[PDB]
Amino acid sequence: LQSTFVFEEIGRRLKDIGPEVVKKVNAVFEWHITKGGNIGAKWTIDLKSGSGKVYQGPAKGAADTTIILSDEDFMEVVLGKLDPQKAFFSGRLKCRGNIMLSQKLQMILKDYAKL
Repeated sequence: LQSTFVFEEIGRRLKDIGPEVVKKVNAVFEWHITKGGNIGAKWTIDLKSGSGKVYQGPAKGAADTTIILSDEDFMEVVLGKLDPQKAFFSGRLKCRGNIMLSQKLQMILKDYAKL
């Protein structure tokens, strides 16, 4: 899965900027990455305590938001070739739980990308 490279890099960036992202976001994000409709991976991005964590599988607890899309679409969002808002409104990006926590996440990771 191309998206794996991406979650690992997030995990690595948290080892530095973890605490400031936790304070801004305070929430747990679960991901379901598909290949051909079959889920190929589940990742959790915890941003609730400490530096945050990135691990594989579902949330140890309740996820505040569960995001579902294909590996390939995940990559287009990361690479800026696809607006995640447009993807959501076209139905290629599914989003369960606290929907406005995901734009809260988006904005804040966008910020630390410009470093």
